[PDB]
Amino acid sequence: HHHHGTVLKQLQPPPRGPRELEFYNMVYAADCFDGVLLELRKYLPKYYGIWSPPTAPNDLYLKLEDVTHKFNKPCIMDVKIGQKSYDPFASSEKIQQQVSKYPLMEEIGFLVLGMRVYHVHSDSYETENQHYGRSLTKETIKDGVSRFFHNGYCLRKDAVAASIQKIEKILQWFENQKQLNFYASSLLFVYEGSSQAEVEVRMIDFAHVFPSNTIDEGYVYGLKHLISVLRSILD
Repeated sequence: HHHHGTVLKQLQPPPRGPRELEFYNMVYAADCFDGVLLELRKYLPKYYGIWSPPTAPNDLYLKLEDVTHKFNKPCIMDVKIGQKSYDPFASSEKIQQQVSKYPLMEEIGFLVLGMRVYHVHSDSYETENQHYGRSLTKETIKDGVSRFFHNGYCLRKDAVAASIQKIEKILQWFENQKQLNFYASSLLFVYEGSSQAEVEVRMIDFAHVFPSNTIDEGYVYGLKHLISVLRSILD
């Protein structure tokens, strides 16, 4: 999610930092017997608690499972999900800056934040940053996403596109019934860029999750368009 066998997720200034920590403590509480939340655990990084560096005791980090472990040369893609990349409490100025960062969000329903794709054609990593995904359009999005699945010179990993789509359909089913709204959240995609399919699809960024009434339509929208783009990549 950020730094550091775990990964250290740096918590953001209040109110964002306390919100993400509340969320994690909520789904991972020991007395949690809410089936929706317990089911949610499947799609998240494992959470091991908080951590401060001895020099900054007021500086808080989440201890998170590093899901790119188990993988030899992992390919990773970060995808923000939804039609808004802002929560309902954002001011007008925030909303304009978020909308102006990617105006097609409203229509495509997801945004590609970054990729790192292992090329066996070169034993090197190809990287895409913020501005690649902020440039894809209705017309280029289908190729844009398929860039992530070009594993070297040979296979364009259909088996990986297929695994991806099954796991995320399962997140589609959870969100098809729930009590929580996710703004500016993302999915993390990992697959194996060589060998030692097997893929990871995890939900990750949680500083803007809110109690809901009720079904999160912006998120089901974005999920649905992403399964669309991934289905047609499979054909």
